[PDB]
Amino acid sequence: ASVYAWNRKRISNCVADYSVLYNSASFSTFKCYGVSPTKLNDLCFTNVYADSFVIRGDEVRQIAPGQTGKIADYNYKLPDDFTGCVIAWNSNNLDSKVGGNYNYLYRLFRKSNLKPFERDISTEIYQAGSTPCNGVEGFNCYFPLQSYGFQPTYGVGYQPYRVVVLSFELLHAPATVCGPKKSTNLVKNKCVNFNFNGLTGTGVLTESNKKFLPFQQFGRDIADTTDAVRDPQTLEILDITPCSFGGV
Amino acid sequence: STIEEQAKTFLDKFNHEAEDLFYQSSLASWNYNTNITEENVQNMNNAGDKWSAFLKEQSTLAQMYPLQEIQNLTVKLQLQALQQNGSSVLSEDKSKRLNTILNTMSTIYSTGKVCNPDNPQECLLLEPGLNEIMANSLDYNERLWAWESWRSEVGKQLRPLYEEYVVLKNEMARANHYEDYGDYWRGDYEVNGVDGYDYSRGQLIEDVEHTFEEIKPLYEHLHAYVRAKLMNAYPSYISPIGCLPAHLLGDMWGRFWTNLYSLTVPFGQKPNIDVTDAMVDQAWDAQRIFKEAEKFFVSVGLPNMTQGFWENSMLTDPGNVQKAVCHPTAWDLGKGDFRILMCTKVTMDDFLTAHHEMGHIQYDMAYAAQPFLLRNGANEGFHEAVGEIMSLSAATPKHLKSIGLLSPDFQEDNETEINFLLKQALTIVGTLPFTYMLEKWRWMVFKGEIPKDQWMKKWWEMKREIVGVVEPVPHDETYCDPASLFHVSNDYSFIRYYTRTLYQFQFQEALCQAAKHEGPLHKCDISNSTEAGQKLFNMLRLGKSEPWTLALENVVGAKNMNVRPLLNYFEPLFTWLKDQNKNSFVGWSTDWSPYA
Ligand SMILES: *[C@@H]1O[C@H](CO)[C@@H](O)[C@H](O)[C@H]1NC(C)=O
Ligand SMILES: *[C@@H]1O[C@H](CO)[C@@H](O)[C@H](O)[C@H]1NC(C)=O
Ligand SMILES: *[C@@H]1O[C@H](CO)[C@@H](O)[C@H](O)[C@H]1NC(C)=O
Ligand SMILES: *[C@@H]1O[C@H](CO)[C@@H](O)[C@H](O)[C@H]1NC(C)=O
Ligand SMILES: *[C@@H]1O[C@H](CO)[C@@H](O)[C@H](O)[C@H]1NC(C)=O
Repeated sequence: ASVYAWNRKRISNCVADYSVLYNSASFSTFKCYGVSPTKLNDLCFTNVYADSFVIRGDEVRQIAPGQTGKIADYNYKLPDDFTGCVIAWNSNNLDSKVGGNYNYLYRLFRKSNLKPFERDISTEIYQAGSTPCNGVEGFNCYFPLQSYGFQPTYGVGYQPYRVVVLSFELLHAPATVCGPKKSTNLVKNKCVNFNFNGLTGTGVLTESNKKFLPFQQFGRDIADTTDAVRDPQTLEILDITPCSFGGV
Repeated sequence: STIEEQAKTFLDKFNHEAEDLFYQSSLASWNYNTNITEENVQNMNNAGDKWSAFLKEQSTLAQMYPLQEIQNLTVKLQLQALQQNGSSVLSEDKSKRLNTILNTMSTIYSTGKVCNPDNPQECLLLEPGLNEIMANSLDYNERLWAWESWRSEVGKQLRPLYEEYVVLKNEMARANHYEDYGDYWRGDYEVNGVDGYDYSRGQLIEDVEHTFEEIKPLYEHLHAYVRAKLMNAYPSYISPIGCLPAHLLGDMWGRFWTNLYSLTVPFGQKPNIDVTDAMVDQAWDAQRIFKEAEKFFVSVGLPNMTQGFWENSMLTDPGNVQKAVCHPTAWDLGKGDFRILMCTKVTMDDFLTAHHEMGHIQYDMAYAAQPFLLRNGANEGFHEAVGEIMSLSAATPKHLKSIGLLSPDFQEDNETEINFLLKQALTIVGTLPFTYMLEKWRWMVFKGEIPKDQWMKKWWEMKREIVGVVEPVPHDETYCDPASLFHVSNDYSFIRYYTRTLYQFQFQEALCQAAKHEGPLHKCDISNSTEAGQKLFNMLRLGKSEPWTLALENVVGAKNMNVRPLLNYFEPLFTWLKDQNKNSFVGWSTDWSPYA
């Protein structure tokens, strides 16, 4: 999308791999302002909002908290308390046209600054004087949207950069977007420290003859100790025998 | 609600639309110049007419915002260049007549031939033709024949056209509130609205004369030495006391005396500084030339060139059918698009010209953050002197031993520096009297001090007074001899080459004072000193956003044009010429002694 009409995509109920995005070397700019990639792998968030637009290379620095400029005032305002990531890469091989790609617009004139994450696709004629516009173009009445040129022979700083901004947030709601869980291999018949779906402990994990019902995951004895469990990777039942400590 | 915010919105809109249309126009001009095709000529004409119509419409719209109520000086600088009506203040038929006169003078200048009277069988144009016979030939009669033939043909074909061009340009400048068209030409050096740093446009004709009265002894000694040496090749044609004939000056017009060096060399038995044999024995290429020049620029601390410069420039003749205009031109298309169009071969002259054009490109890069009206030189001399800084610095033996090109045991004795300073004198201080003479003559013609029936009489006397050159045969007003030059016949201001030749020695002196060079100025190298590059880049990045007096004072500490760095550059040469001219007639009186 163009930056005056930036696309916003709501992301929820899924597992997100930010490590492929960070490890991709094609991104010319990867700035995160309240998180880390390991933190992104270890923080669960309720909502992820993907804002996508095309700007120039010079306009990439304006996508930040506390910045000022034609994009940051009149097109896309980021709040000062932003917790998210800004990802930018050069798109000269796709967006640029040899005759000029005039299809990517941006808002040059507006009466007031934007509130954070506001969008305004209105084509209202900017009245810069006391003389009324009455819709028509005049000597002080300008059309607010202007076209980027985006030719492939432009220098860096005028070349088209696709920018995706991810906004993460925690609300008074159950959080569901959370990073890739790295499960290791399963080792049986040894006293190991097990961590099964957030249930941790120490024990010997052996094969079990207890046939669980499909909705049940863990097993408890009379004394409310976890002695049976289901492996989440392969649906098999394992007994947890305590490690064989004794008196000497 | 105020004039400031309306003017700023108008300037933002004009900057964006003008950058777009100027990039289209410059791309069309580039596509025409690197590849002559009639479709490319039509595209270039269409883009130029679109930019001209757009600039005329925004000049019409810019008159509604008055300059008297604007307090911001940058808005004043951006709006004075828009509110100038230019040639559109005239009627449509007069503007059409002036444009038709300009195009027909350009076409008749371009299409001149050197075909002999009573021998019309074959001839060439000026560039393969007249340049060789006037620059390289040692004969008197064929040089005189070619000179008289070309001046006669251009004089009869352009004397009405140039007279009407003078009348229409005078009416244009008097309609545009200037005194004359020379006063319009001096509006590039005008500074107003700044206290202390202001510079009247009538002060330029005082400063140029004030600097030429201290140039003139050195030029008198150089002219005396050239006149004494040129009698060896022309024994009976040149008098020992009188002035030089016009056609022997190593050029068509005597603008550059640089081809007279082989006739006037002081010490021919010394080895030369010509590195072309070692440059072709090391198997250099144009990419190697530009890479070593870019290494020279990054040694000074200026940023290196973009990948678009390397992937888009035309550094070699493209091929068989892709003809190109082989003149060296640096292109700033805007929006980060810098490129060089220059046909190259392995030559020290092409090496120095590559340094010159990359100096122009670096100066275009430095003010790229400025708005569109202010992306130009501080005056018309700055943009050509910034390349000549690189041309002076890249010719030094210290730089030619830094890149390993010159032999390391080449000894910089007295003679091998005197015969280099003489070549630099014939290139640089040889063009100052011709430039000042021609622009003084044009200012008196456009002012109206010279009537039409006294143009040539006043010109040759002025040539006798200033340049010290007599005519080969007496001419009258049937000819128009100065208009045969490229710049005057195509409406180009030509005093840009005078201030360039002074500013290049001021900046280099400042940048040799910054680089802590202990030795002489002609042996100074700008390289390897980042503190000189910061001093230069603090001025190159301003553009037209600041007065040229302040941008000059930021470098040299003086807010006016000055001539002392040029004099103390040539000080060993000046002492050698003063010790050489013990018995020769130094200087001249105006005379017809060599020929009546
Ligand atoms: C999970 O992946 C394992 C890997 O072997 C596969 O066998 C199994 O079918 C998948 N699904 C479930 C529900 O376990
Ligand atoms: C130069 O112009 C000719 C004329 O048609 C064309 O065939 C050729 O492709 C052009 N070359 C370039 C590099 O544009
Ligand atoms: C002109 O206005 C701009 C923006 O308002 C400001 O940054 C600049 O300093 C002003 N220039 C002068 C000379 O007041
Ligand atoms: C310009 O110099 C920088 C600094 O080392 C370098 O990273 C960059 O690759 C250079 N650009 C080119 C085109 O060589
Ligand atoms: C600049 O410094 C480099 C690094 O020491 C050196 O190789 C080069 O010769 C120097 N150039 C000059 C002109 O001193």
